[PDB]
Amino acid sequence: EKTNLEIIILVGTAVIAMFFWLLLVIILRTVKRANGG
Amino acid sequence: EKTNLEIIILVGTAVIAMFFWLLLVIILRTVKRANGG
Repeated sequence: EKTNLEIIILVGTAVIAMFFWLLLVIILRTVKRANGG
Repeated sequence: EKTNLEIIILVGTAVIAMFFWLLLVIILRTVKRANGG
């Protein structure tokens, strides 16, 4: 159903968003570490 | 309403997801460029 899908999607979108956030931090971390020396 | 929200959220989540994707690529691009020399 439409609703059932709306909820399901949100769950999948929420998890994916959390990952990108964490992954993005780690990436910027290693990159910022090299900039220093 | 619930539905109205479900749709709205999706739109916002879709856009944010597209950004992270592109931004992630650019980041890995500059990082991969340095790895080479």
